[PDB]
Amino acid sequence: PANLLTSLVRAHLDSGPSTAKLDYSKFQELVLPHFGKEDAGDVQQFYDLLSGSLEVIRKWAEKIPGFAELSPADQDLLLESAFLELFIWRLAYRSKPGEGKLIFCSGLVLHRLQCARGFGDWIDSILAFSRSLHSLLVDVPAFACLSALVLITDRHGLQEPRRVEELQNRIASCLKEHVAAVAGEASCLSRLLGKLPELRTLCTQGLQRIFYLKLEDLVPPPPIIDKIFMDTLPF
Repeated sequence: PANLLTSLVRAHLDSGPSTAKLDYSKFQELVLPHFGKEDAGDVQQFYDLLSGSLEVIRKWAEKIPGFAELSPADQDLLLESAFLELFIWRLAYRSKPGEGKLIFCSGLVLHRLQCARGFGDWIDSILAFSRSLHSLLVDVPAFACLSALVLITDRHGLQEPRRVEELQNRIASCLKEHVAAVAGEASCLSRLLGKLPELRTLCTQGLQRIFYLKLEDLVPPPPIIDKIFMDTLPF
């Protein structure tokens, strides 16, 4: 319901670090001028940061009611298709863009300039989207619904597209009820939903970055990221 909202909230909160579990031991407030542009260590870091979210997102998804009742092929295709978008959406919400501070799902905290060489300019686009999301003051329950809506969505190749749309609709209406219960019986809802296409567009820049890095080939992508990259190219 109801129970659906609670389940979604609980899945969200169990998929990320507690405040008390944040790790600042690598964090730098003042980042020294760096002599270089990307090297192998910056590329490896970028791929390690993406990889650190694969298992987390998969376990979160399996707690969404109904997700495990989709065909196994539909589940995998939804997860592959949404992976960058989910990695970015959850990062944007967890991070503190007013301090240039990125907070990863392990609890690792890095300043912008500490991972900018790996991410490239995409990191600035990500912090701009994070500042925009933060201004909206999205509460945890609405966020927990939106995340699920990022994943459970139409994609090309689904075996049971209507069943994906039915589940999406359940989640969308759970969100809409919640937003009325906090604002009762337009603007706010359409503003939450409007972040989803923005997110997808932002993630085109992630695919661009991975293409560039594979072209440069200092460090190849790990196999699961590479598969997600190749499977989500529509050509």
